[PDB]
Amino acid sequence: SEEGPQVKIREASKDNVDFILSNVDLAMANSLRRVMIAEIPTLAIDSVEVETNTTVLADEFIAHRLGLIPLQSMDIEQLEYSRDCFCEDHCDKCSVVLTLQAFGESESTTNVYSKDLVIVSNLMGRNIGHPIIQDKEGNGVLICKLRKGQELKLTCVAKKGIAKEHAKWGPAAAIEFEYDPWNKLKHTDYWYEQDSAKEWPQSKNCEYEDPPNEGDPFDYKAQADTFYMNVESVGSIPVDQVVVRGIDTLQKKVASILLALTQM
Amino acid sequence: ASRHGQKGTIGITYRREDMPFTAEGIVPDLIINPHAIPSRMTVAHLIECLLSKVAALSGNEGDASPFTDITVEGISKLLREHGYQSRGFEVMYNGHTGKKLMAQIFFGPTYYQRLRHMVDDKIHARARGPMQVLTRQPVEGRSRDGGLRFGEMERDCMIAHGAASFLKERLMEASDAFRVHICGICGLMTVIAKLN
Amino acid sequence: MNAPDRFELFLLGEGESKLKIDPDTKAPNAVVITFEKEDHTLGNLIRAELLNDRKVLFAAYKVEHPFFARFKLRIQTTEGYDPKDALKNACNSIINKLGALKTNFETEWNLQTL
Amino acid sequence: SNTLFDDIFQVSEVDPGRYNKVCRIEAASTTQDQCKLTLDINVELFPVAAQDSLTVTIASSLTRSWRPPQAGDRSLADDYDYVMYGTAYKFEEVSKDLIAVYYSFGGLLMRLEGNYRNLNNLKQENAYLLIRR
Amino acid sequence: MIVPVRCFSCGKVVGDKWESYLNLLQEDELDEGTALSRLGLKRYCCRRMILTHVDLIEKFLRYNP
Amino acid sequence: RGNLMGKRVDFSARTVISGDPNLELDQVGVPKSIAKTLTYPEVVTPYNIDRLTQLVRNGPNEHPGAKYVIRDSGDRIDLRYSKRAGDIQLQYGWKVERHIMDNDPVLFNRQPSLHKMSMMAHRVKVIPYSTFRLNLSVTSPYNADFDGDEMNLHVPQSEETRAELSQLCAVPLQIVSPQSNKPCMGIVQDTLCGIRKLTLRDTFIELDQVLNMLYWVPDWDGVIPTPAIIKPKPLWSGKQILSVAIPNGIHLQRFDEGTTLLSPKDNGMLIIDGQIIFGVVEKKTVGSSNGGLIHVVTREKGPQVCAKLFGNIQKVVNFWLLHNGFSTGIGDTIADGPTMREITETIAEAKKKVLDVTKEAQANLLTAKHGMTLRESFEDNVVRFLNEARDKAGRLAEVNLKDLNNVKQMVMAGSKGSFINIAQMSACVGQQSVEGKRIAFGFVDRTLPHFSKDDYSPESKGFVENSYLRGLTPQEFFFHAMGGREGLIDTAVKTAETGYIQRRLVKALEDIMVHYDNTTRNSLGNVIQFIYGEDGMDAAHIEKQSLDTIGGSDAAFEKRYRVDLLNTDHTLDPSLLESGSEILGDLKLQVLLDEEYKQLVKDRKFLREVFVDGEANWPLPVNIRRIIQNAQQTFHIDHTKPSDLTIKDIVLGVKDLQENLLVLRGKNEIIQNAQRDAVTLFCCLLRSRLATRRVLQEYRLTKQAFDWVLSNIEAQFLRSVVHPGEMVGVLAAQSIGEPATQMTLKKVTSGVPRLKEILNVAKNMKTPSLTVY
Amino acid sequence: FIVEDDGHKELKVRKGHIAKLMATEYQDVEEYTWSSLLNEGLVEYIDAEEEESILIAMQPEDLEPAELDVDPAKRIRVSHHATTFTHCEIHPSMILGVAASIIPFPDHNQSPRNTYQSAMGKQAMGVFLTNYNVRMDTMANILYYPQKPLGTTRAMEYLKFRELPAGQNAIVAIACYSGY
Amino acid sequence: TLSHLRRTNTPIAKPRQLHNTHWGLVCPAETPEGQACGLVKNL
Amino acid sequence: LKEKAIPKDQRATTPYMTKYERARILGTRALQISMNAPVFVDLEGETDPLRIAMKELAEKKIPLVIRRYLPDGSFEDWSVEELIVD
Amino acid sequence: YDRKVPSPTGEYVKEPEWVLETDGVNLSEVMTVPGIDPTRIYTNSFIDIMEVLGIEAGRAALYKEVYNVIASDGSYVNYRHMALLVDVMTTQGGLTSVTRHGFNRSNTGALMRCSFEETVEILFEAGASAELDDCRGVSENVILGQMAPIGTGAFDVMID
RNA sequence: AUCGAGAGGC
Ligand SMILES: [Mg+2]
Ligand SMILES: [Zn+2]
Ligand SMILES: [Zn+2]
Ligand SMILES: [Zn+2]
Repeated sequence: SEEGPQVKIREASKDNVDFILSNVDLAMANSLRRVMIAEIPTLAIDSVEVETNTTVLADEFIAHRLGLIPLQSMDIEQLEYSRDCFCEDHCDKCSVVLTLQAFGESESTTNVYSKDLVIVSNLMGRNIGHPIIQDKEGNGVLICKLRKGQELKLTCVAKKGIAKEHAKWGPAAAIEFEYDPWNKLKHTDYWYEQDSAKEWPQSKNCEYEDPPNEGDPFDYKAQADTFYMNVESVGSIPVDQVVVRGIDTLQKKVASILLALTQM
Repeated sequence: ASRHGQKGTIGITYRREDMPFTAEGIVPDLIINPHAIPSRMTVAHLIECLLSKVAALSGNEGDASPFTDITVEGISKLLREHGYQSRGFEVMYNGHTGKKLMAQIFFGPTYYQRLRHMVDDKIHARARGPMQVLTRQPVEGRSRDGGLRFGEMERDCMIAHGAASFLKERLMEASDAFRVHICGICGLMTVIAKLN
Repeated sequence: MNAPDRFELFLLGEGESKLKIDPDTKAPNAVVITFEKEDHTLGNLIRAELLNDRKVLFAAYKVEHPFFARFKLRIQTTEGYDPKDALKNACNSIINKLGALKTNFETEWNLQTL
Repeated sequence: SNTLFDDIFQVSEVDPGRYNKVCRIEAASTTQDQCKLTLDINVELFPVAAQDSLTVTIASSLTRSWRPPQAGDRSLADDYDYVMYGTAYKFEEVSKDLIAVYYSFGGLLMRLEGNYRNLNNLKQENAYLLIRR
Repeated sequence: MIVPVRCFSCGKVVGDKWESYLNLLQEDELDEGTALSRLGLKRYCCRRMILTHVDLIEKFLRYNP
Repeated sequence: RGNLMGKRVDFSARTVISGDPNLELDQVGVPKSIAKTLTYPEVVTPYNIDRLTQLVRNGPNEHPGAKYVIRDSGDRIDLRYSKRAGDIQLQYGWKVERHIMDNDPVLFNRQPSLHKMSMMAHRVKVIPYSTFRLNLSVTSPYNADFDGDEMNLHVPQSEETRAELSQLCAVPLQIVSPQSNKPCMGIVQDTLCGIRKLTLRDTFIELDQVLNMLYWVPDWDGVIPTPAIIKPKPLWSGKQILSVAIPNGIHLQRFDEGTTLLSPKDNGMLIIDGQIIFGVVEKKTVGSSNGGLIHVVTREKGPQVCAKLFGNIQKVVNFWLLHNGFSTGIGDTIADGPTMREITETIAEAKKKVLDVTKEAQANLLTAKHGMTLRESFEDNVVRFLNEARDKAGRLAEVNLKDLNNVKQMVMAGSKGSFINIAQMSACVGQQSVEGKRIAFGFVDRTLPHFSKDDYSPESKGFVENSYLRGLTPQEFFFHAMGGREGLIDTAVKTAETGYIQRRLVKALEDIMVHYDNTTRNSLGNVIQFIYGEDGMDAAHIEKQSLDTIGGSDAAFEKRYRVDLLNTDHTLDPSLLESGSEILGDLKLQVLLDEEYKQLVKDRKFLREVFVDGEANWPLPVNIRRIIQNAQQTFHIDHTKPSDLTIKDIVLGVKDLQENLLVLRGKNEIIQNAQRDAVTLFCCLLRSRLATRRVLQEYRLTKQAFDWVLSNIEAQFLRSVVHPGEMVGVLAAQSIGEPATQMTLKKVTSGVPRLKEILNVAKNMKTPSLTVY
Repeated sequence: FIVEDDGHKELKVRKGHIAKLMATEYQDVEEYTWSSLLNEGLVEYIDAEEEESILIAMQPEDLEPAELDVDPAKRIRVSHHATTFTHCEIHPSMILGVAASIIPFPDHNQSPRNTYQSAMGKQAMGVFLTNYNVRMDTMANILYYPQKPLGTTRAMEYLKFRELPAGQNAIVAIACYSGY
Repeated sequence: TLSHLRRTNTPIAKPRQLHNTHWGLVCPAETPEGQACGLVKNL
Repeated sequence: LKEKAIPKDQRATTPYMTKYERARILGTRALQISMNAPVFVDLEGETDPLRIAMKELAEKKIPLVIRRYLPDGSFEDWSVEELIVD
Repeated sequence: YDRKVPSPTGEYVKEPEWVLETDGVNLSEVMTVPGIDPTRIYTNSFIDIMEVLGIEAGRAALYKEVYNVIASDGSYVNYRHMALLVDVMTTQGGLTSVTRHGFNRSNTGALMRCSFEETVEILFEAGASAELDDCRGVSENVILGQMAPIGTGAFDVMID
């Protein structure tokens, strides 16, 4: 295939992908994973204006929860950042507005779910702002629980966001990184009471690579270009799109550096 | 502060990418220095991290009740069943480098308690402020917006430094400077002086 | 209260030049480049590709403080080689490697069935 | 210019020491009674043996920044496996007309005996130590 | 007071799992670890966010106002 | 007392302090809100109107702003309220209250003010977050910790006041303590730990890391160090990059244990010209104590170079340490099973010995120490057995514990850790002590209601076999609780007593300063000391050195110091001096040599008289050895070449140098006598240090090198003399006070109670004692 | 507890009585009470002056006649070595305070640090009561997401600390990172 | 709140020091820090 | 006592300026610079009054008299140019 | 003691010396007994040493005792500070306590004495005494608010 | 204000 880094995927899932990166400098791999945590843009609620708060949870608490709730962001690149946009507060191109008013007539406490929550603003033909529910019941993440006789009315303005600006906007929760599983590079020195082999379990990634023969001397020159990584998705952006967007966003930062150099 | 003796203020907040990461990807919500532990001699903080890791993987609450016979070897054996290291040292990679850290680092679940003391309530600064009338000195307290007391001990430290002008300013111009007129013939400030 | 907002660390402000170039003192082909509103992620990769290049004698990346996202890179090159030229070649090479990896991953994922 | 001193040394003992990467080397001059040597070497970088004859060389050359090696410009200063750069910590005389030479390279120490190479050894700090298998 | 949305370390959403997890442990008399495994919260931080959490919301609900 | 000695002060701020590695030691991180609050009046000057007009335009809320503008008339102008703030013009002679700006002097103080070192001037840095920032080294003089300690900052309000804080109260100036002849501040915690781990020969640095560390040093030569290993792979020692950190021209030699030049143990240090030849960096080289690298750099290069060196070492070592990482861990406290069994049998044998001594006590067949009650003697023996058992168990644990485990790594580095700490966590806590006793029977004949009556066994009396790791018996825990409770009560009591003491000492000694005559007098003028310190010299710049004439064989002193031109063996060898061939015979030069030897003999007898111990090392004004080493490197002295210097010229130059150093000016016979007395010991040291045979043999000395040594000794002595006007009494009171706060308390009154009885003339003595010889 | 001769001296309480206590406990028939235990005479109330005349054992298990490989990790316990014991302490942990019962392992830690934590826990944030939102106290601080501790003392169930926790089970790493 | 509700205050021959008589009735380790340490105890 | 002049030849005081003396001289000259009093020495690249006072001292351009005092009260007057700075 | 004395050759060797330690001190009687070197004998209480041997010996003993206090902790303070304290007590012929009575009785100053203790009683007795304060003292000048003739204030500055 | 109590940092 393509010259340079080559990726063989061990396992696939909508939530997670397991792949092997080959002919990759570790600097770029760690840079990529940090980009996936931070640089990838995703839309979560930035403004919450509540009309009525009968529920015991305070508005700050509920608003933080609402910001945490995942919102679909496949077309978020089509969406323009509110700071980049021209409208004074919110327009349809930059923001997606989600309203929710729940009152509990039931004596039994009525749940408030992410699937309850509905969109006011026009979609404009893009897959943006839909709350994601992986629940088998389809019930959303419960924002609040309502006693009988309690009503909560809120408006949410969700904007494009950066994980470095707030943690909700990060698409991926856990990235698993493995390199030098046999410790041939010996970048780490093990702490063992009697024997290192007993003290530390063998890795699965360890068994993929060949075992080091005890007789061969350590080679200083070798630098590990083979890594074992896994990516887990919240679902606001699909896994493959998250890793491709990590690659693309790193490219965008490098290209920004280059164009700034040309302007200089 | 932990449920054991050691307490700390947070010196910095670090983003998850910056923080060291295990193969599992778990980032510590908190990082403590290894050096305090030996002088404190609080083994139980370490034991609590180990037991809480074992309990989190087991789903069964760990009993820390005092004078109950426990084996740190036994808890480490349960951790071994989980595959996590018996010592609880977890191999970590530094966030910026992506390089494996040369020394494996202790990683555990530890109960920690938010203390009542918070910086914003403590921080008071006054360049100029309200003055108590009789002393002509500054008022006392942050609510008063008053200046901090210059210690006599602090004054002695400044005399040891030997800087007379700074002490003179802190002692008169910064606090209760006053102009008086005194008669030489009285020897006492009997004079009453109309400048107009 | 006192703390600066996260977006300011995220995005450039007050007309900050994204890159500032200052000639290094006491070194002929060395230059210090200040990257503003940039993180360790980009810097380590630029440095690694500079180190891969034979012509560049020196390349190191330092951040003055975790509070402020300013990243400083110093480049010392072969005589007759522009440090900026080396930096541009390294950056472009980074981009080619990223593109090749993305194409390989996309082909593999299409091969992946789930 | 030229190598200051050249010798062939047979190592009687290799002591692992407290350090794993670095072991100490106790050797006597091959065919020569006067030179004794104590060395600090990295066994991971160079395999060592309890008995071994290793060619030992010291060279002044082959305020300059270390230039990363490009195979074209680099003429190998040696085919020797091991090269270290060191500064002498002390030049002393164990007995009159019996000079002892002490060279420290990166905190890795070296001891040499004898007079016949005292003119070969110089006060100048720079030295390049060359071990051939 | 309420189930946290996400594990603070990972960021993986845990709010959806709580009600189903309570059911799971009730119906099967499940040990909490097995129920967490069914939830998929393999990381012990998500597991801590579920196990250590207590819903004080019900007590506030019990209050008539 | 409340108001006049101590005032609430304007321009005072206080905040929780968190320490910052990337912030330099001299500067204090100052919150942006605090810097905005605090104002410094600046009078407008043709150079300052431009920037100041910009600041006034920026306004009170903007950090480079002004809160108020003062007219030449003086009516206040409040910037936020006035309409004028946008359109103001600053006429000449109008003050502007600048917002506190970076690199401005302020005073940072910790409320316990045991020391003038505890309150020092710092350069303003402006930080975004709210916590006051500080360096890690500067914690030690302040005795502050980041766990919620709150510190106070005071802003100078005049140019003279700023000048005073910058010229006297600055951190670099107070680096070397006047008292204890040691620098106050040293590299602490991870840095210190890291530095040792960096200096291990096993530790090696790769070229990418080498380049990043070289970059990390704020000032770098730009010349990559030649790799320690070249041919197998480019490798650099951690000592090599560390040497890049050490300032050039610095030489340090020290042997904690007897070090072969080969140094297989790597104990001790040799550094030449800022490049470390051998050793693993430990605490004492990098510590606050005298003979540390801080002291040497501070004296040779000045204070600012030392502070910058502090910063650079912190940066490089912290970067390295982050790459390697550190973690205390449970397993470090955990010890091997075989060693643990040996520990348990140690406890068992101690228990059997205690039972045997108890049985002998029961039999009434006993040996009574004179003046000790038989129970008292029995108690002393049992307590000693338990103490030895605990210490032996700790030693077995220390041998068992690997070099790799991080608790021992901290101890080797000198990071936080104690042998008792390792012992108590690993093997045995020890025997609890209340009121200098084993645990008493509060219940009649029972220490605890569970324990049977009249049991004097260690378990009843509270000795804890178990370690902290092992877990404690409930009885053991209660006994430990009693001991700790007594300790806490004692701590608070000590604080109160020490505060009252320190105040008494300061109030007593506050009046005394060194006057211009060098007599230490109060305001009335009663002379406490005719010359301060009985040498007429400053407490700083004095470092302990060895006097060569004291000690050793008399014949050995003759061989080292005596050259007789007439006897062939006695005469200096012609290889040593060019004049050597002409120095045979030459009887007049020889009578001068005999005179110098007679003076050395008189000095040796005088030193033998001053100290019956005659210990070699005492505090001395100028370190000759450093000057000699700096001369050898500076003049590139080669040992083969015979010295240019005339023997007569060496002897006459030494005498001239003695004539050169004057503690007291002018010629008065009493003043001249006091001056000879003041420099008697210093001259003795100088004569020992510069012997004609030694000047020619021990080090080869060109004539110019000897003259430079003489001039440097003169200049250093003149710098070492006490500055007139220094307040000796307050500093002395604080000098007793801060150790006294740090002081923690066969039987004698000791510690704080003893100090109490000493300080107030006490009719009673808790422990009178007469020594009979 | 009370210990008297059975035969071989035995603790007055018996397993069947504990089973009746557990039967009263699961109900939330015959009702069995601590007051009922006292009326039974199985447990006595002891003053300090009365404590001087008694001999007591920390463990009921110690009392049963003892006449074996031992794991090294378990703490060395001195054999009680006493033939007569009037009573047996209910549990060692009952000597502790509420704040000490909060402390995870005071047995494995130095006592002054335990004292400091006992002082600090009162300062620590939590939910003081459920009526807080109804209540109007001058100052109140309540954690967003209180988490029950992972390692809990048995006494904590009587403390209601698990029901109303005052801390978060934070993931903690012990490491040196950038010197902060 | 619970700890405050169970407090002992002794107004004030070694009261501060933990007593063998204190065992099983008073907490071994709970006391105000610094001043009046052991003067006030928790049951 | 009164007009207790100490002879210029017959002066016994440290030739070196006391650190406090130099600090006070720098502070006074820096006030004069803040006062915009004329500065004799040429000024290059520094606006700060303290830098100007230090440069004047190194040049020895500052004319000032430091009067050393004694417990008797007799006064010695030393010109700033005379005192040695080190 | 295992003390150390010069050898015949000149090297410092160590000889053990038998020494007695007494619970009580009666120094005047103790020095005038057979079998003891009068010079070597020391009393831990400096007061008996001062009465027997004069004031300078008492000062030396006082400094030795303070030195023992600092040395038991292992701490070191430079000899001049401890010395200055001992000299302060010694310069008055009778030993003067650091406590209020010894420090206040010294007729030097008025506001230092009042600043330590018995402020108002000292002011009363000073008004009865008509004490005139030189105001030279540091404390007195702090009350006055004038700059003390201390450090920077010690030397006056005049035009050239 | 005054008085008291509590807490922090040693
Ligand atoms: Mg603290
Ligand atoms: Zn818009
Ligand atoms: Zn009048
Ligand atoms: Zn998680």
